[PDB]
Amino acid sequence: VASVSKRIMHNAYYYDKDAKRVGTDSVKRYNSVSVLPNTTTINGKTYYQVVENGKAVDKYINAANIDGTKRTLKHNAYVYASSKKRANKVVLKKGEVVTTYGASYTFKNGQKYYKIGDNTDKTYVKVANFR
Repeated sequence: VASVSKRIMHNAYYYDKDAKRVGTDSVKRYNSVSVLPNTTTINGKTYYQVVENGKAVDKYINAANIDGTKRTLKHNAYVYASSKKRANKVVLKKGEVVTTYGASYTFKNGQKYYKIGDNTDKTYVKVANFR
């Protein structure tokens, strides 16, 4: 079957066609998985169907961990590499659209951050700056 390599942008569990998790393992960022090119919808959410050993299997990865999610900033936001370290001097402005990858991360400061940027760089934005 036709397969395409997709980079995992956020630690992703495997799910079956019933939105229930498959196994205890998880594919870690930023590794690559082979999936079907066209996407599918489970419970309204977008998924990729995993291809293993040349055949499609009952394993699905949430597309938010591959394609991400286009979000709009409601505040001006800095780009962070950790809780206290700034990643650069980029200042994202209110109204700009940014793609975030996967569920938010809780840093050690207690606040929650979104991984941004289609790359492997430690670039995070506070969730409180979105919606």
